[PDB]
Formats: sequence, structure tokens, C-alpha cells
Amino acid sequence: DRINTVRGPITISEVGFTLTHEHICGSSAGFLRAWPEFFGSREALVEKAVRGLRRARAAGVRTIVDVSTFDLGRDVRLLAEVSRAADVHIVAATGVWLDPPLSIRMRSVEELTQFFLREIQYGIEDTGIRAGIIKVAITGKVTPFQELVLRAAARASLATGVPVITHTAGSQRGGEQQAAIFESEGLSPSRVCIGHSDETDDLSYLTALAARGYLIGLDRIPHSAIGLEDNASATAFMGSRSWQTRALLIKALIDQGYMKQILVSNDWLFGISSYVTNFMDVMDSVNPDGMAFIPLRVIPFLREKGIPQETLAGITVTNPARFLSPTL
Amino acid sequence: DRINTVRGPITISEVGFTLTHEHICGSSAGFLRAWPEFFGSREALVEKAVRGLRRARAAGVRTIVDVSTFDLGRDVRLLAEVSRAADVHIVAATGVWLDPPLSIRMRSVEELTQFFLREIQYGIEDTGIRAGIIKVAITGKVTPFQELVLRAAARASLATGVPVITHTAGSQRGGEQQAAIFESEGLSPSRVCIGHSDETDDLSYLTALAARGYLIGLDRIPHSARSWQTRALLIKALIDQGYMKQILVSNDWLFGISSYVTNFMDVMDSVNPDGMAFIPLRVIPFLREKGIPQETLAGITVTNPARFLSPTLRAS
Ligand SMILES: [Cl-]
Ligand SMILES: [Cl-]
Ligand SMILES: [Gd+3]
Repeated sequence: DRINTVRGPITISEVGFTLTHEHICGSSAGFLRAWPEFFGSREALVEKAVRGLRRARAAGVRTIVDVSTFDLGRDVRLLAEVSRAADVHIVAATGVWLDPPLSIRMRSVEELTQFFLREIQYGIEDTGIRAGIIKVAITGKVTPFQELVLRAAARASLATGVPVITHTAGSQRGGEQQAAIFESEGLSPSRVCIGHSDETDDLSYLTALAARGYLIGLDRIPHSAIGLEDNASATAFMGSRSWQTRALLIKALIDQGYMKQILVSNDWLFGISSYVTNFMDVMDSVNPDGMAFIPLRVIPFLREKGIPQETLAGITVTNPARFLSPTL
Repeated sequence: DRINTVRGPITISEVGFTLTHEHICGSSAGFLRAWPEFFGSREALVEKAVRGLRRARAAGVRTIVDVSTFDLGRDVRLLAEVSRAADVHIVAATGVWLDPPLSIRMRSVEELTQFFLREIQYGIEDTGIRAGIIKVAITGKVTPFQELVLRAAARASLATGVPVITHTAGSQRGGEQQAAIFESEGLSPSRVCIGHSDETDDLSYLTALAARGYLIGLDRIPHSARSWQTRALLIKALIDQGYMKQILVSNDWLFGISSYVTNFMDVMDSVNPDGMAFIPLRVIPFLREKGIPQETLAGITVTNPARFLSPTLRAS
């Protein structure tokens, strides 16, 4: 019914303009607590995230989905502190990303299902903060362990109504292999977002998934290493396609009649330790607008290309609310 | 020169009989906090650890070294609670084991040095508990990343005087690889224990390391599950070569484990019900029956660990 946030449950009407694929910090389990000075200090990270989220709020953002899992270093007390000080809703996540420690990757599908249910139904750690989404990541061809994760995600979603968001690393696609596993578990496509789908220009691929009822996450819009060709780490992380090319996939799916299947986001963050040192400075140099990039740059761009305001409000308000509202 | 424990600094005279390579829990960073029910509950893990440490204390143990690193799920607040309840000193560790997350394995040698120094000089997380040892694990062939870890460990040891303990996973030898890297950095062998050394029968290899000044960690004795007596006889063999001062003995035990198959703890407990008391209850009497004097046993279990753990920036 209602949606669980790091400040507690909110009604669908309170969700508002939502960014569906974000993070406060991209890290590893326990790392922010063990080496906060990697980020300058915990206090500096909080300050930067609060300033950044307040800017996004000024630009109209009301809710973000922090898809950070246990193994991406999710620190729900950090999310709570930042959500409260920025006065922006944050939905927390369960699931498994691409760096599970042994205590996770040795677990069975039944064990993973119980872990996800604990975080959704009881709370994360000892905080009582409950997850409102399940995040899964796969590599190219689904590994045996990643199939266990996808199946446990489907089983937790069916038990709680909470949605699933995915992405594929190092491959421009992946959604068709994921969708096959999800449907083999009886999961409705309307509970699944195929994330980072703006990494490809394969419109046939995107349209076919949308036509099955999947949500299409065009959610890395500002990521572009154009101009940073001499930084190989930036190219591998952000790609060589312009943000306008990513944004025009939004227009293309609208033009095909699938406005209701689109979710949009920046895939931003305010600190990152899981990649090369000081990569946050590289991303900040490419997109000083941070999480405000979507409302400030992409929305007017799509308006200039003729998309009605009503259609954009449906994509940024109505679709995420339908997605996040628990449904089974 | 005092030794840092999870309850603060203690003097050498308080260290007593020490188990130099142990764990309370073998896990992953953040896992005990995120899924305590995997262990039944946090309270159940505490109660089991306290009973196990009280049993070891009644067999004479006064200090354990918990060599669990960040990536093995070290929870220093758990260690502190168990140490207080059982009245057994616990020395905590920094370093890197075999499962570093991206935030660790993307780091440079200079960054890893700073991380170890933070945990030794300032404290672990926000607790003020300082590490008293650096643990490094490697695999058969040292990987490029493992070499960075070994060099960072040497640099942190040289800056603080705390010792380093290492082992090689998947090869009965391998100490030569670490020794060459450590010496290239200027680290004294007297600051280094080559652990899991009871996993080889090649006594010539252990003797050659002992002759270079390394400490020999005969610390997986009950993991035979090869008999434990044959492993324990390596202790007598090294004594008879004249290297009693270079021997450290332990169990490499723990009271919960999540980093392998589910219920592996039950397998472990079935083969060694003595837990951490295996060394004092089985190995020490066995060596005494084989004619090792009391004074030599006390040297190995009291004098050697205190010499090893006492921060020493300059070797004799
Ligand atoms: Cl992610
Ligand atoms: Cl270890
Ligand atoms: Gd061990």
C-alpha cells in the first residue's frame, strides 16, 4: 500500500517527482564506517550529499531511490541523516550488486530470499528501516550465482509486492535473459525495471521489453566521457555517448506509445570508493548539476523537442509511484 | 611497548599464555550487523564465544589474538563484549584476508598503508580500539594485489612496531614468497610469523625460515580432520633443531563462520569439541609426554607471544 522510506512510510501522493536509480555513496559493506577519511570524513560526505540533494529539491525532486545494496556499502543511517536534513524522501534497497562477499555468495536461493525478506519486512541491520525496492546486478551472461539472486528477488517481490530493479554490467543489454528468469518465477513484468537501458541504442530491444510491461530505466543520462577521451577509467564507466543521445531514447519510447513504461534518473552519487580513487571528481567535472541534471537539463531538452509537459510529469511522477507502490 | 587489546593497553606481564592465531567469528564486513540471524542471533554468538573463551581460560589461556581483518568481518565491539565477559584479553587485527571488497582491492600500496595505520594508530571504526597485529593472507602464487598488501603491511609494521602474521592458502609452502617481499621492504624477520606452517611436513623448509629469524606459526593443529599428533610433532622437531624461541602455537578456531558453507561451524565443532582449548588440553600434554620440559612449553606459549606482540620498531 504505502511506500517505505528511510524516514518511515509515505503515501503515494507524497512521492512526487522521483529519481528512480540513485545512490548517496557507492562503496563496500562496512567501508564507510572503517575508513571514513577515504571520503575526507563522514561529516564532509554528509555535507556534500545534503547540499546536492537540496539542489535537486529546489529543482523539483521530491523522492530518490537509493539502490545501494549491502555489498555496495549501503549505510542506511547515512541515508536517514541525509534524507532528514535535505527533506527529500529516500527509498532504501535490498538485493545483491556485483561485489558480494563470501558470506553472501556462498548462500542458497532460499537463504538469499530470507535475507531480502528480512530487510523488506523487518528492517535493515538494527534500525527498523525497511527496504522499498530490490536491486540486482548481472554481468553479460547471467552467472549461476546471479541466477540465484534473480530468483530470490522474484520470490521476495511476490511475497511483499516490492519492485525489482536490475542492470547488466559490461553489456549494452541483458534484459531478455533477466526477464526469462523473472517470468519463470511468476513475477509480473510490471514489478521489474530493466535499469541502465539507456546504455544501448537498440530501440527494437527496448520496445519489445516495454511492450511486455517491463519498466525501462533510462537512468544514466548525464554519464558521458565525451571530452575525457584521455581518461580510460572515465570512458569505461560513463561511455562515449552524449547525454542528449541517452535522453532521446526517452523521446523514442514516448513516440512508440510506451510513455507509461519509462523511468528516468541520473545514476549519481556523492562519494564512491568501489572504483578508482578520486573518480567522484571526474563525475563532478562532467555533471556539476549532480542529481539536479534530470529536472534542470533533460526535462527542458525534451520540452524543446516537443514532448508535452503532461507526458513528462507522467514519466517523473506517475510512473515511479505506480512502480514503487507495493503490488502483488 | 605495551600491547593494545580490545579493552585497552596491557603490560607484557599481563599477556600470559597466548593463542596467537584465533577468531571469534569468520565472516564478511558488515555481515554480522546485517544478518545476525544467520548465527541464530548476535546474543547466541556472544554466549557461545564467552563459554568457549571461559573454557580456554580455565585451561590456562589468558590472551588470544583475533587475526580477523576488515574483510573477514571483524566486529571489534563483539570482541570487546566477549573479552570482558570471559576475562580473556583479545588483540585485534588490521590487514587484508582473501575476500577484499572493491573498496579495498582497488587501492594502491600507499592507500593500504594509510588504512592499516589508521587501524593501528587511531582506532578501528569509531571505537578507539587499536589493532595490535597485521594479518595478510595470500594464495599459492602471490598476486599483484597481494604483493601490494604485503608491502603495505611491512610499511605499517615499520612505522608502528606491530608484528605481521601471514599464511598461504592452497600450498603447503609459500613462506619464501612473503619473506622475499618483506625483506625487500626492510622488515625484520623477527616481526613476522609465517602461519599455517603445520600444513607442511617439509621440516627443512621450516628450519630454514626459522634460521633466518622468522617465527613459525604452527597454528592449525586441530584442523587435521594426517593426524594432529603428526602436526604437533613438528613443534618437537623445531625445538630439537634449536628454534624453540621461533615457535608460535594456536588452534585457528572460531565460534561462528559465514564465509563458507552453511553449518560448517557444526562440522568444525564435531571434529574438535575442545575448541580453543585444544592446544592446552591436548597438544601441551602430548608434548610433555614426549619429553618436552615445562620451561620450554612455557617459553613457547608465554615468552614467545609476548616478544612477538610487544611493539618493537628496531630488531636486535
Ligand atoms: Cl548500482
Ligand atoms: Cl585468517
Ligand atoms: Gd584463520
